[PDB]
Amino acid sequence: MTDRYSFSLTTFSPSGKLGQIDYALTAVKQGVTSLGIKATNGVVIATEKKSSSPLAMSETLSKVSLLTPDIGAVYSGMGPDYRVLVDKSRKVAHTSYKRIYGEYPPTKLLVSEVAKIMQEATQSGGVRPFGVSLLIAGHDEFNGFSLYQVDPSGSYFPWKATAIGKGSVAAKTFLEKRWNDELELEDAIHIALLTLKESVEGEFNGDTIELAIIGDENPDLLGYTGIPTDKGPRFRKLTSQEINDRLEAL
Amino acid sequence: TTIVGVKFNNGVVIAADTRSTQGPIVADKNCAKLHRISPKIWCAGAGTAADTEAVTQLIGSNIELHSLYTSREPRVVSALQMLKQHLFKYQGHIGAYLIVAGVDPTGSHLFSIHAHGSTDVGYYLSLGSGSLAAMAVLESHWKQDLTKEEAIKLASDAIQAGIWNDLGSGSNVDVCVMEIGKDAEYLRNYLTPNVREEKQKSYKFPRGTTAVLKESIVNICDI
Amino acid sequence: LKKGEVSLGTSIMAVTFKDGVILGADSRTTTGAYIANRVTDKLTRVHDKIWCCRSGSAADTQAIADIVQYHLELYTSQYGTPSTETAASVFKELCYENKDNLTAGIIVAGYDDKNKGEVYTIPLGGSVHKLPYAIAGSGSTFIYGYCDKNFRENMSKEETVDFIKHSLSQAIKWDGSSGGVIRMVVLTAAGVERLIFYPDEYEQL
Amino acid sequence: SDPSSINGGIVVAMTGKDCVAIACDLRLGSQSLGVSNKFEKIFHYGHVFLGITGLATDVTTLNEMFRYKTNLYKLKEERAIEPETFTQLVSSSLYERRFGPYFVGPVVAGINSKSGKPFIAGFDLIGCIDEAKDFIVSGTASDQLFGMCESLYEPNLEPEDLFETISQALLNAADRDALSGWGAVVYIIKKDEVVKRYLKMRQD
Amino acid sequence: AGYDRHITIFSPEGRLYQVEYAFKATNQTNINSLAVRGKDCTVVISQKKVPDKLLDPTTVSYIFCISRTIGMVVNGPIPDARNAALRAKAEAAEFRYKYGYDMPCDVLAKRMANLSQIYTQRAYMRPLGVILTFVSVDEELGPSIYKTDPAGYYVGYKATATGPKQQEITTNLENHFKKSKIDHINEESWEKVVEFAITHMIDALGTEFSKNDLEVGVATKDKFFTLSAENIEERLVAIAEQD
Amino acid sequence: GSRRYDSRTTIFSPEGRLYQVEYALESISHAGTAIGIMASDGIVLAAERKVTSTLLEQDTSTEKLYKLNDKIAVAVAGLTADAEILINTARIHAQNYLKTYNEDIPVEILVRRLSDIKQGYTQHGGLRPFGVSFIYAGYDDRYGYQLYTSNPSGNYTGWKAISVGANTSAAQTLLQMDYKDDMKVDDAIELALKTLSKTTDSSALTYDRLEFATIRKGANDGEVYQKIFKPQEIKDILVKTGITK
Amino acid sequence: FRNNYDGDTVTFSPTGRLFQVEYALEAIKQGSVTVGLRSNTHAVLVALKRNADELSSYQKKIIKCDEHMGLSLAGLAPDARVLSNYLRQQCNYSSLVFNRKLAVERAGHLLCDKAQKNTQSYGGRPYGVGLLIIGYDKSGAHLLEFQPSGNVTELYGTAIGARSQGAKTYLERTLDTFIKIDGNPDELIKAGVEAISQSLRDESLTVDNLSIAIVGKDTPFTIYDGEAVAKYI
Amino acid sequence: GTGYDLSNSVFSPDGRNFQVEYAVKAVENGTTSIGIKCNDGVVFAVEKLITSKLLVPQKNVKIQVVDRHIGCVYSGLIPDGRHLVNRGREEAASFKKLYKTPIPIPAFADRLGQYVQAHTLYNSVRPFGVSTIFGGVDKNGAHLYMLEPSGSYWGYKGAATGKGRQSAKAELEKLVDHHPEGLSAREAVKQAAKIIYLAHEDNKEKDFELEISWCSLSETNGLHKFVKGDLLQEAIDFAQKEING
Repeated sequence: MTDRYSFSLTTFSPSGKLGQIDYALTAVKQGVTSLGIKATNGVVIATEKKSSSPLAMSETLSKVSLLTPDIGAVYSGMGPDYRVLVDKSRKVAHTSYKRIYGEYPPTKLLVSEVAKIMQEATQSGGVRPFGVSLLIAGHDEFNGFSLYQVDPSGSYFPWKATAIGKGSVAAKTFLEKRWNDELELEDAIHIALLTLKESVEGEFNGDTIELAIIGDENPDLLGYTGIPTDKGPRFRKLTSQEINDRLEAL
Repeated sequence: TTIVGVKFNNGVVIAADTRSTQGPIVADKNCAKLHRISPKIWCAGAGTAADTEAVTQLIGSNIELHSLYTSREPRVVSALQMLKQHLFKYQGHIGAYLIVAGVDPTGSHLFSIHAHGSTDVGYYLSLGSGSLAAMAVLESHWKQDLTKEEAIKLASDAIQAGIWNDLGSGSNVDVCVMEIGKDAEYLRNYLTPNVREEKQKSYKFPRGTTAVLKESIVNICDI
Repeated sequence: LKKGEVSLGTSIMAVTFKDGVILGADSRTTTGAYIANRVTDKLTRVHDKIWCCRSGSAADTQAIADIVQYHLELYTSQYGTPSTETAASVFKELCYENKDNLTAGIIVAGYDDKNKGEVYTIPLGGSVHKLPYAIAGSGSTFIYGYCDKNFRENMSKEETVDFIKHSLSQAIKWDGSSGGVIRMVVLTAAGVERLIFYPDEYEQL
Repeated sequence: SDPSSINGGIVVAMTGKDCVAIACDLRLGSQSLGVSNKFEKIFHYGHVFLGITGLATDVTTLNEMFRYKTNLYKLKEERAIEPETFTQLVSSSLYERRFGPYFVGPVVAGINSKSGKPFIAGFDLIGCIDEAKDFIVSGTASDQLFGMCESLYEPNLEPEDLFETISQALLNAADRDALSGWGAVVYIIKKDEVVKRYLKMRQD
Repeated sequence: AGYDRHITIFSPEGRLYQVEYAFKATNQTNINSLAVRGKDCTVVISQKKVPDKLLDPTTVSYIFCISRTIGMVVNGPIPDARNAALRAKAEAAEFRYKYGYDMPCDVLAKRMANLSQIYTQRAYMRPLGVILTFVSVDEELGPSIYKTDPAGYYVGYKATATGPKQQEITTNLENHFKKSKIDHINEESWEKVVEFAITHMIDALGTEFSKNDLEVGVATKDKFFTLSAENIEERLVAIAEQD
Repeated sequence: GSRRYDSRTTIFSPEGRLYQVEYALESISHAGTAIGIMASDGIVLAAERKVTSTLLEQDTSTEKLYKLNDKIAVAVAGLTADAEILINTARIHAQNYLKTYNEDIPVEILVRRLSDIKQGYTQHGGLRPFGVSFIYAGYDDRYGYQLYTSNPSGNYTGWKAISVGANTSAAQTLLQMDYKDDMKVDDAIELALKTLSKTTDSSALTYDRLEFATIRKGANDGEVYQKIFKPQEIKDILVKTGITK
Repeated sequence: FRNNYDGDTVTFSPTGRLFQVEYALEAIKQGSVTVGLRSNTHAVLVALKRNADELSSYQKKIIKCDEHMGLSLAGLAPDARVLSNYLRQQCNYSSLVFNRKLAVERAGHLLCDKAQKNTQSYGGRPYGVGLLIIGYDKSGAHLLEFQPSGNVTELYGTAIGARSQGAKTYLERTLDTFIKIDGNPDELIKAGVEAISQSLRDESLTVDNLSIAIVGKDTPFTIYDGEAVAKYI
Repeated sequence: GTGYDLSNSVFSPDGRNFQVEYAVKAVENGTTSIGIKCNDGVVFAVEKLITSKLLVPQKNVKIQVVDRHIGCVYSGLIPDGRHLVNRGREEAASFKKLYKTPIPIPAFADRLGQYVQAHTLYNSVRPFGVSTIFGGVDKNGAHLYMLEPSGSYWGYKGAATGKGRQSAKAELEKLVDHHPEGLSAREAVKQAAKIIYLAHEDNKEKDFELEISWCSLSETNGLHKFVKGDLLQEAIDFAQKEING
């Protein structure tokens, strides 16, 4: 006889601060380096895949997930929180914008559902916030290319470049200098790889590096070369071999 | 309509005609009867227009949700089972006669589904109003050592038999080749073989016989 | 029923002999008078040693057997391997509880090594009845005399295949909702043998 | 009484070049007795026009549902809905109301204001999606109306010429009915000016 | 709130006490385990200690057969091990009916993970401390070894070990793998894989095992079986005559 | 024990205040400033965008300015995250009056539904209250322009000029002097900006540390046009009033 | 410390039992004293009823639960009502469903489960009232002791209430005598009065105080209250 | 203190919470039960303490049936023990209806097992203070299992719980080893009586009544019966020849 509990696990403090949220801000800091660059001409997201036994593999791990075909997401914070959140987020996006619509969700609108979920878990006791902050990078035809940031509270903000994970401020500061105005998507990949090189040390391989762009949708990414019937992915992960070429080219 | 599915030793062809009728009068020369579920699981549907399309989108959604969840290809047998459990709950209220086809890493497959709730596995299957005339062609000319060119060519012949002898069928024929080895080909309007119901010509209207009681203008606006 | 006319071969049996049980059926679905399927599976696996022969209406039977497959996958996993009689109970529950909307005539046929083969017949209404052999479908009535004299406790494997091969080929000959290949499933300690005989073969023998 | 033919109504839509046109009667009846010469069966939310014919109680309840859906969506996305998006929104709402006992024939009309296409699309009692762009008809006299449109209509027309077509096509189909008198309106739509022309026609 | 010693929430150090202590005791059954993959097969070798002679060994298992093809090794305390086994076996059975297809190692893994992370938030319900090693010989990707930990974390392996002598086993495995530069043993026939595994175990825990001290389960194409005592004895015998 | 995890912080104090409520009032003073000026010709809304990077974009000026309806908009002082939950429920509240009676919602009602909900959470459910204040800008033809504010205690009041956020007191003191019974929108635009410059917790003032909207009568319809000025359109206006610096 | 293990009912302590169970047990004794005795053909309960005042009067605490079944309480009146209501529903169902008069053994086990269940919550509580449940069915007369802990023992004589032991030792003496007085309503009543007096040491034995209840071989559940116990004193 | 003396809602560094530790104790303050597995059966035996002369024999027995072939005996707290068998009975009855079979002994063990595990992952649901030894004969053979407060179970050849658990197991492993398993069901009753005797020395302050039962394939024919009459008296007598403590 149980399920009578609903007293909150997130309370106000005497500085009007929120206890769990302070705790969770650390969790993000103890993560690994992930970045985003919007080139206007696309979006590039990259992270370090790292793993917790030498016998494990990080080639068979993933830290970018497809949320819907044309949108991919990445995080800094704790692995468990990220997996349950991605699943719930994938569920609402299908149900409410492809059974009520048929066009894949505009990006910002998808951000608002992820944000609502995370805040909902903060209001209500017997659940606690998710301990993670996302950069959800997408494309939509009526927005163009987009980049959003979701904070662990549930708060959002747009950015045209940002960085998260260890040495967050300093990584972001580096982007400001190396990239101004509008430059290419290609060129921004070259930059993103360098920026990710300076954060990390002791791994430099393309089997521990994952870089993906949202920047093209080919029949090759459509799974059929016939006449289109849906938009299909605009998400594309660049190969371990592909990553390796570009490190040499810095 | 006439919907068919034909197995070859390298892939599967489904095909359909795209004519929607209200009486003998042709409402639509084009509406897809071939619906995409995932890039390589295509489904043909016959019967009542509204029902086949809606069910196919619900399943279509649940399968894509599945594919992302497992980080693996979707199986044809998942789509099959979702379809069966949906018909069963609603006890026949869904009136979808479906031909579900797919290619996976497990091989090429061909099944059909009645609204009545029974599924079958076949080497070739057909459904529709053109079902009798087409299934006749397909059983006779199907052979061992079937190939791509032979499977398209047979598939054209099928739809055509149903056009000719069911005169509620007609209009363009859309074909979809799904190969295990190479990226599937949706062939919109692969044949353009029949036309619109009868016209006699029409001509300009004199303005001493068309009169206006009053008129205004107005404008579209959005805040 | 569920919706419309779905019909199957309507002649199934399971027969016991020296090594186990052989179950046989003919395979053919028709939807009205249109031949929905030449060759199908009416010999349905619900466990590796426990199969069934399905009769009644094709749709109804398929929903019900799906559910069976689900309960015994779970029974096996938690509570260990099930009896023919146990498989038979799940069938019965469904048939009885849904007699007012579905019609399912099931012969549940199983091989065990510690009680030999067992044959359990499930009525349309849902009941559990033990026999040394059963015939069901509605063409079972014309071979009732045949089956009852030429069934014997203890026979060879070749010979049981003749008895079942002879029985059903007569049923398919008088019956009009039957045809296509003959399937059999031999559940023995020699494994699971699946037998197929094609139209030309059973007619002749 | 009748399922949808208590008050009657018929609706016609046509395609042209950077214009479409959508036209309706103004009848409301109570059985075969025509009661009113005004009843507007076409509504619009911005540059998407929705005509729904059939029983008036059912056209009204739907019209308020789509107004709601569109308003709240407009508010979130900070822009209007598109013809193409609205057709999706309609299919699903209607498939939700197939199980309910509605008796409607919607037809969707608009011009895309950043893709630059005329757009018309159709819907039925069952609520199935009809992709065609030539003419789509719906209502009581839909049978007479297809016969007429299919001969009278000719592809790709300037607004003036689209007017002559739609007007006469409706007027002559309507004259073989008593459930489609009591006045009529025609709307000629471009995405930056709309002309409303009232016609003068028969009643009982 | 104001509590973290009676309920479970985020730490400000960031290392959650309940998750850490769950990492720690699991070893209260006196187990050490590994699983490796062969080219065609996946073998588990696992310790057994019998603490009484009022106990039969043959009801003592740490491998539970989920389906027909899927195996699971639980390293934990046995009331918690079994609790997970009951839940896993039904979810597997439910999936198989619904989707027409036998459950993936990774999907089982992921689903139990997401649930444990849910119980970690819950303030009225505790998380199981179980470490679950899901193995099979899938034909849609070959041999697979996927390990979960109670946190909600799971990741793919080349071979794995669990127990306090995790490091020692790790080294034995790292050495072999560096040398061949392969992430599997390519030995045709399962047999030669089981024996090799057994050698490396004898090195790590540094003791010779008996039939009643190992329990060996092997996963094969489309079928999973645990190996018997008499067979286990054949393995120990045959390596005594290589030197 | 279930109640042996409870702390009951949702109850009245020995001072008769509600702990969690008082803490929410604090929150609002650490978030940006929001100012509402109602004139009888328009309503001018500003809300202050704090922490502005150059890699934060300036193509968005809807992220604390939200249209709740096509005649009602708010400026948020608080979190994006608290607000969003209530914002969706407001928008819905709009559609209900609209569908039933076929006309625009009154402001005074719509405000009450939000406040009652805030009030609800601290009475019952064991919940936290939302840490958010809204300044409501809306129009009716029964009252002209109306301007309200609601705050974390579930108390709401009407104002004809109001400030919320950091340095509320100081802004208000300046507001009280420069206010005059006579109004125009363009006069109100100058007024807002003069004040905004003097309340910033950073030297001078720049256009990007502002978010802006005006409510004028018509500009593409008969009346009641809400225009949300984007960052660059704000930049132009800071020169126009003559606060070029 | 103390407040840990009183303030929760879904706890246990190092002794092998929670403190709340020790207090509930104490509470039975805080009841007024009542004895129960049987020879296994008839069963009698003899009970000393106290009333608060000279200006109060006696209210019932021997409860007909059926015309063949009853109970006496000792302990908490509020709780006793809750339990009595339960036993009464239970008696009724037993008659309707099985044609049974209900054995004590079956009733006790069912009362146990409910009690257990309310220690499986916060804001449920043990009853803290004990009952001597008697009835005459087909295995004869029966006397049970129910405790709100869930301990069910059938005893041939017993007592609950303050100074249980006084009657209990008298009962262990007179045992062999009473069990061979079989078939007598009047000999057993006389015994009950004699018994209850070995409990007493700070209370008076008076007509109006005392109350007798019987069920037995040829007696359906009949109570002697007030006046009608004078002739057994 | 550590906070886990009154919570089941969190993880403890002993691998298990203190309140589960407290329930184990309660098992040790009950009165001795054993279980003897045989080559054709199983034997159950229990000590019931006699304190008072008022008790009646074999109606206050702590041996309870489930079905008609499954024997359950426990040591520790009485209310927890009755609750436990009462749940087992419902779930067994559910099994019997659903699969039309008698329950397996390994199946019954799980059915209890999940219910006992469930109230250790929940703070609001009280652990069992009983250890229950159970088994019977079934269609897989005969089986003896014993279930702990933990949710721990394993298959036994002999099993014990209660005050004299140590002493009893010591005598039992010796006899079970010296024989193949404690020979046949008849032999085992005399041995069982001797264990109940030896065990009484750990309790020799109060008297006992020896109460024995069986379910044996070859000497009760698939049913559970209590062992009584001539045979029970005979067994006490046999014990009093050899042991004379």
